[PDB]
Amino acid sequence: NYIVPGEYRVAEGEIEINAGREKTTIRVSNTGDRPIQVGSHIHFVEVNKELLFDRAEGIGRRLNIPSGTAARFEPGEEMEVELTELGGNREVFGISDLTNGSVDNKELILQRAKELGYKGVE
Amino acid sequence: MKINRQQYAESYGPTVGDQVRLADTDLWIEVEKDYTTYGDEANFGGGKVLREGMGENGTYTRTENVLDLLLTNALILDYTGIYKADIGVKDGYIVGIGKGGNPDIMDGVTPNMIVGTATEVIAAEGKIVTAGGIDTHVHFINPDQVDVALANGITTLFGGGTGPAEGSKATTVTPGPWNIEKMLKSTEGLPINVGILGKGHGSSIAPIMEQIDAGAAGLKIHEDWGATPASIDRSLTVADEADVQVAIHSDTLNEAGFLEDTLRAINGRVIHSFHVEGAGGGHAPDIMAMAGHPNVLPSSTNPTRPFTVNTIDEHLDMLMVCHHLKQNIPEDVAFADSRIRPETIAAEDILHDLGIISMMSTDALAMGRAGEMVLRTWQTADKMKKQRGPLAEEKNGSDNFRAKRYVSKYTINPAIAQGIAHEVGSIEEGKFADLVLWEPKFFGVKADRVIKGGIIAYAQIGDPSASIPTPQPVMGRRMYGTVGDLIHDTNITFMSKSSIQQGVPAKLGLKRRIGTVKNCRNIGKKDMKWNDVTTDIDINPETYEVKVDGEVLTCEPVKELPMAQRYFLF
Amino acid sequence: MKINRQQYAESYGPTVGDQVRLADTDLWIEVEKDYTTYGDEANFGGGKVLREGMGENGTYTRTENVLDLLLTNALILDYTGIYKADIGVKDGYIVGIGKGGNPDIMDGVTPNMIVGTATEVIAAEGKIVTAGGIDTHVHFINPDQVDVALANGITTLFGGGTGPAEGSKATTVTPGPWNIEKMLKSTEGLPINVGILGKGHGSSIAPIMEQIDAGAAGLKIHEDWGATPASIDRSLTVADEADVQVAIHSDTLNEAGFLEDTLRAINGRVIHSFHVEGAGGGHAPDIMAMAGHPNVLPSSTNPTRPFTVNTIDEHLDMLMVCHHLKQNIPEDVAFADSRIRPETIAAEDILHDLGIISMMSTDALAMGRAGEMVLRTWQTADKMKKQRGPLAEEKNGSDNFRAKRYVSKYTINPAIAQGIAHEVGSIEEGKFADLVLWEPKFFGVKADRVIKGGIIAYAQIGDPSASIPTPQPVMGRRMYGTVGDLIHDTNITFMSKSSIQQGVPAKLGLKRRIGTVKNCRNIGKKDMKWNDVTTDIDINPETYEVKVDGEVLTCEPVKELPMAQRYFLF
Amino acid sequence: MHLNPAEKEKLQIFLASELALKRKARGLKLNYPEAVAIITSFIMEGARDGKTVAMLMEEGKHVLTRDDVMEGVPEMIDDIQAEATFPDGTKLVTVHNPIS
Amino acid sequence: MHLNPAEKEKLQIFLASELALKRKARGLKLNYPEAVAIITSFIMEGARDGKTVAMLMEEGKHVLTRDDVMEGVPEMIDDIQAEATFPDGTKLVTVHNPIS
Amino acid sequence: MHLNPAEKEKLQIFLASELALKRKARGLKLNYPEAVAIITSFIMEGARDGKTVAMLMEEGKHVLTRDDVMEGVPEMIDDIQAEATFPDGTKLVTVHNPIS
Ligand code: NI
Ligand code: NI
Ligand code: NI
Ligand code: NI
Ligand SMILES: [O-]
Ligand SMILES: [O-]
Repeated sequence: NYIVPGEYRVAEGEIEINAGREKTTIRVSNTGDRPIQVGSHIHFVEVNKELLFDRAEGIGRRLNIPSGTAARFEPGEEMEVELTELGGNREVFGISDLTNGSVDNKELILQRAKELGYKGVE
Repeated sequence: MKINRQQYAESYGPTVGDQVRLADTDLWIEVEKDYTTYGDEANFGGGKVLREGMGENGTYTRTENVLDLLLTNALILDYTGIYKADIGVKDGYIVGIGKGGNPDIMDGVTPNMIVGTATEVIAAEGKIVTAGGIDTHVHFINPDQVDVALANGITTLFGGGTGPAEGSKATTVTPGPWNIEKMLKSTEGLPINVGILGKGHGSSIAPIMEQIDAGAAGLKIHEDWGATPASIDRSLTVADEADVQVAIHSDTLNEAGFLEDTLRAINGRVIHSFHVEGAGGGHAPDIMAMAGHPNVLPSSTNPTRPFTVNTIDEHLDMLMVCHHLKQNIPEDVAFADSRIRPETIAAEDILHDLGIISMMSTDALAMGRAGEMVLRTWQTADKMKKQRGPLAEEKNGSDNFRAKRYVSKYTINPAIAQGIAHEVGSIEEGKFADLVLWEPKFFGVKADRVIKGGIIAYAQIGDPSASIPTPQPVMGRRMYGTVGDLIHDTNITFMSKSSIQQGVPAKLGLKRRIGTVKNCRNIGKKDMKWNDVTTDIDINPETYEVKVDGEVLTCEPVKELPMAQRYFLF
Repeated sequence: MKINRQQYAESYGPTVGDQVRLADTDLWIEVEKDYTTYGDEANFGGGKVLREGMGENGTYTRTENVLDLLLTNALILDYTGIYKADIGVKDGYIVGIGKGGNPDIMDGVTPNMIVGTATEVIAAEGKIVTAGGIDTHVHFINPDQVDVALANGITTLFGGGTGPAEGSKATTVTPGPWNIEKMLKSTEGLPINVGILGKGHGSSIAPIMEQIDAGAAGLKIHEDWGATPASIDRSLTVADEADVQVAIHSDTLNEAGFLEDTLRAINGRVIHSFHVEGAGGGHAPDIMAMAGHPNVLPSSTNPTRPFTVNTIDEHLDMLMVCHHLKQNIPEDVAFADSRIRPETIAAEDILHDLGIISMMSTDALAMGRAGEMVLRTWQTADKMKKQRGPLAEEKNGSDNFRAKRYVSKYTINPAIAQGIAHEVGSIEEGKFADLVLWEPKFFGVKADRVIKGGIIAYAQIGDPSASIPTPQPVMGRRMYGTVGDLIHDTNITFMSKSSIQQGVPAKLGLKRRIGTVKNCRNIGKKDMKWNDVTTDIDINPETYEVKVDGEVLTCEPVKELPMAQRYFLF
Repeated sequence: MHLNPAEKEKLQIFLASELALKRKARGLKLNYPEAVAIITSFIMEGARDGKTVAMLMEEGKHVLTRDDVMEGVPEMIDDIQAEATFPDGTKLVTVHNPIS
Repeated sequence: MHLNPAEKEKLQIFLASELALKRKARGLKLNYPEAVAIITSFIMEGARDGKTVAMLMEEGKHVLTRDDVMEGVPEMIDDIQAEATFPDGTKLVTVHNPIS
Repeated sequence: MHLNPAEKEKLQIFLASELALKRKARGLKLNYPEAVAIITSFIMEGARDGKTVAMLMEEGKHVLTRDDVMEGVPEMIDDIQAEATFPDGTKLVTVHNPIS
């Protein structure tokens, strides 16, 4: 009974994030010479052009990491990340202007990604 | 992927089942429910969620379900519950309590809580958020009293006075049309919500009523103006016509009657009984019996709260010196001894705990402390837990029931009593965005940020010359909501329906938001949230012993309180 | 009769060829020219020249070429020159720079600088007079920040915020129509010129544009709201339509692109690059390469200015604690190390000296000091003189070239960037009379008197109870220009053309002078006075080495600065 | 520190008391504001020490005597009041006729 | 003197620190604002002495220990920040967990 | 106490002087505001002691010497002025070139 003012007594257990959504693991390479850090809620297909990965597998997805955290890629670094599915209406607007609509429009997203030089489009 | 609960609470504030200590008290509040979707929590900053195309929507204009302000991850403590939610504000009002963000990509977004281009963000993770305090016993004596109130989380002052005039130093009264008009004008410069009470004294209706038509929000009956059967009766006749509240400080001296005579004059009509314990004033020794009646809305003032080892010595001396009473005049000693009573002060602690006294208030600068209504509410709850134990209705080891009973006493209940709970007094959708953020370590002691009408008015913040706002000295300061013309939009002048219909605001050039006082005459004790108990209170005329349900109500004074010497520099 | 030069300078201030040390720096300014007629100098007091029938004209009404205010014998330091003149003010504007007095009896009187019955006098002999500082990176967090700015000679604050909300604590943003309206109202009570930036974030035009129509004067793109290609593009499309400036704090994380991606989104359009060195924010590690481009108006914020032995330790720790970064999380350490770089901070000193970074600013209360923009400008110039020598373009042993290059960085250049240089930013005929008098011993440290719209707003002055104004304690105090309704006429709210055309001032009840933002979209680096250099800046991604014209830009940090411990009590 | 308005104000009393005590130490008879400041600061420091209201009502009458103050000062001071945070929260102390 | 707003404000910190040091000298465990004031004033006086930011980050952790303050005060103070004029101009010092 | 505005303000001078004297006691050469504060407070305490205006004009020139202050401070201070309540009411003291 030492008193820490305002202290918490948290309950037992763990909090599962993004429960019930499909998860996907992919390899991603920072082919650039400057570091890239990617936040939890950016539409993954729209990240920095110099990140090389299968861009199709980023469509409709974001990093499966706690809200407000980020994954870091040092220059030249390749690592695996885990993605979860976007929710809500599953639409994206703005960011890199690759989607501007439903994430279901895969062919159109990839065509834009390819024309603008986002790495990893077939 | 899973996050352990300690880490989760550190990042986003506590979630369901987690408990938080209130300051350095023994009181624990438990999160009852959480509106979030785990993994889509809102947060703001570098690489955080509330960014364009992500948790911030880049499509919608302000009118299209977008907020002006989102408070993220608040732990709400309110009569309505103790729970985790985002709070959305628009046009100065609370418009949504739920989950904010971007429906493009997030699950569970409350449909009118879109974060858009128009949206400001306040991070409330790890804070407790309450409604602004509603103080209904304010003497307007010294304008420096406003910051004192804001610093302890008070956002509405109801009372009266013209500054340090003797009438105002004794009574919460702004008397007559002209003094009322002058103080409505003064109010334009006070960064807090205000309602003004007229003098509830007269034997003809017209002298009283003309105060209401001039812009008063209510009346005060005070013994120092003659708390006679006639003044009581005429004031309540006025109030019943005008739909405003009447507060009473009854005839301590029993000059024109005893308590039963005052109750007969009241005649079943609604009335707010101030400092009902009676040290602050009222029929000696039994005024506190008022608190058992169904037509009485009973409040305490704060210097008796709670009962401590210095209380009696402090009050006996204060009473003598302030009334110019002499220690060698037996009538003066007898009067003091009849008015300052350990028996009724001790019982007042327990009556609060039992929900028989519904409200707290200050009695600022007359016999109470402008900045200690919230402070002393929680010291009382803490003392009662230590002496009486967890209330029977508690579970999970939390003090949630007691915390909702006690937070009601200075938020929603005064607002209901005054006829202003349509605008203020609780964190509910559709009410004005008067919100207080508290660090739990300072809960009930020093507010972190006080939001008035959706803009920060007051904050504990540091050196204005620094690279960042947290370097010393950290002190209470007025923020932009108080500056220039924004003081008009962030605060409410509460006024009678008749004064508003008669165009008093336009006549005087008032630019503040105007609030209407209403629905004060067909409430009772049963309308006091969590504090609705009616009962026969017996006060023994010889011993001053208080009984409820045949049982004497007594407790001991304490030598030490929490929320005291750990916090204050003086 | 002849006067020796020492005596002359003591009586009337310095004249042609004379030099003056700036504070306790090694920087000397030389009087380039003098508008006086020797023997007919204006001066005021007992038996002095400005008396009726003598140097004061007794014939002419105010309208007939008579001044409201004459500043006698000023040493002007301005982008336009370093020279001696009388300064004449009328209707709150500078109307004449030349020679004031009475054409009845004096030679060389500038025809609209008659001293008449209507004319007030300020003695500026022995003072340096500059334009008021223009700070274009202000976070509105704490209203106490205004006096801090005035005390160091700042007269215009451009930026954003709603007080100590997290959005405002991170970003110079007042988001959306409602927050903008509220802060325009607040501004009515702030004794300084103000322009407000909206949120430069969105993927549709309308949510952004509606901020401009509501009364914003510009936009801020900030990474904390998502400094994405889309937000950049839409903001600049808005700006090009509305004729306002856009400021950017780019994507430090390189999340959606590297610097070249941000430049491609900009697409040759005009933009103001904030804290271009990058410690304050931006693409790691190479953001400072922005400063070489012809469409970029580059500013520094002040805590990196200039590079000292405590700079790196201070900034690394500040960054970690303010971002809740942990010393034991390698990603957090890597991020900090990528952002706080001695190589780019050292090079920033030299880029200022070379005229490649055009502007200074504060970053007040977010990562910069409200009252140190002017201070640190001159500490930088002083350090550069010590380390690099007199610039090649200097002569006579003076530092005039460097002084005009550096005074431009916080006067005329921010004003040009923001589209407000028609009103403020220099001592020229036809501009608003925002003037700062400095004792040379306090130059750039503590302003003597700050004139706003032709009335003193702020002064270092003593005991108000004394027989005279100079007894202790001498401290910074608000003067009559700040009091009552005069605060409206002495200060400017800068607003978009569209908000002015749509009647926003009348709608909100704004009584301040309204200034129009214009001519921001067809300027570039070439328009920055004395700081117009474009070049290829290379930043080595491995070593963070900065090269310009194939040469590494490096300098050492200093252990001591002038304008520091000699002056300040803390 | 999180100073509230009263804490800020009451620093002034301590400061005035320190000033007054310096003046007393170099042999000056104290004036009206000096005397009030010394006794007031004494009360607030006593509360901080954990004394009772009753103890401070007694002690405050013996902090300064007639011969510490100028002619007339004892009769100018009818009572001195201060509020401070005791272990049991804020309380009011009134010291009646502190200087006999 | 030409005091600016910050200089005026920061006099308050020194004053509170002096008050706190008096209280510590008569044997009181210090409270939250007392402790913050002592450590803050220490930082600003160190800058005036010409110490480095790095020196003050170290020293500020050893100005007060657990046994100088009331129960809970160490855990209430996560860090103390002050700006002061060093020989090389204003700098920010943050002292992390000053009281272990 | 019934403090008026000037009394409130002038407490600040005493406080700054105390701060400055502490700094001098630990061996620092004093800066411009420190020096002004010490000399100003000296004047006001002298008035309180009952010295004459003429005495204080003399004494104020010998409170600090060159070797007590930083380079340039003597030449920055042309004169220091203070008003204080002498036995014969408020008077103005000006000390010319206080530090030679
Ligand atoms: Ni009463
Ligand atoms: Ni009362
Ligand atoms: Ni920035
Ligand atoms: Ni900024
Ligand atoms: O009362
Ligand atoms: O910034």
